[PDB]
Amino acid sequence: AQSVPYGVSQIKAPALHSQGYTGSNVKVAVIDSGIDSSHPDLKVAGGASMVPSETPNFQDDNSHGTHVAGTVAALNNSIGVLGVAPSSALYAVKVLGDAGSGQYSWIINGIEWAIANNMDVINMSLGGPSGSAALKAAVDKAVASGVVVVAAAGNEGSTGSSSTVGYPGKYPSVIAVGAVDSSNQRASFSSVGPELDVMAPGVSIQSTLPGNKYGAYNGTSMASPHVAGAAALILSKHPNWTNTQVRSSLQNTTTKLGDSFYYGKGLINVQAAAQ
Repeated sequence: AQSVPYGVSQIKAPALHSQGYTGSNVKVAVIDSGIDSSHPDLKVAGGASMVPSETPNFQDDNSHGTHVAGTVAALNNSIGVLGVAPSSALYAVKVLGDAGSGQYSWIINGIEWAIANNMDVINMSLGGPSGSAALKAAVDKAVASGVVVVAAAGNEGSTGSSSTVGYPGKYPSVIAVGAVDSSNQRASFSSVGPELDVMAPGVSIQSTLPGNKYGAYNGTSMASPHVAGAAALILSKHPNWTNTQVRSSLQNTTTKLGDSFYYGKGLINVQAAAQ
């Protein structure tokens, strides 16, 4: 094998993978239904569950997250696919029960673990319809102490004027992405709103699942793991650049697609706004 998912390939990731930049030094928060330890092409630094039902959380039943985290950084060797930062330290958080949802108390909690546990990169695959001040305190504080968070959203599409963006979404802090294919065109089931801040792939991306193999997800939660990939990896050449900085880094330097409402600002480009 050796195959790589074009997933990134589109953002100029495979690139930096050469110089030596393999997202090393950074820990990434992949808060989701879980990630597999089992998997031959996975390496987990740790984790801790926050909701009492599936309470290792190194067994994932669902694949939302084992898969997400997949695009995050999947072992590089003769095993298949790869991401942005294949050799970052995966932190696996489960705030959901999997094959269902869970409560902001589970969303808010593991995402203060990964921030008050010195996690550099945070990947939040989920979107909520409304959010509180409680969700606004940890997103504001996880962003005020070094962390840079990215969250999903897209699965509600258009509404004319009213925007369809999840929480963490409509707030300033945080950078919510969306899904693109390769045509460099939007996606039907992809969220729009004054908030969209940048855009990545997210459609029929191969990766790894429970059991021992991969499979195909299409959605907007698989896009978020693109950012927070380059994210780890933009902290590669400057283990010492802030949140703020790298914020403008990806955002500062993308490719034009459409209006600041389904398009954001463009696509991910590693070796451009990440230098």
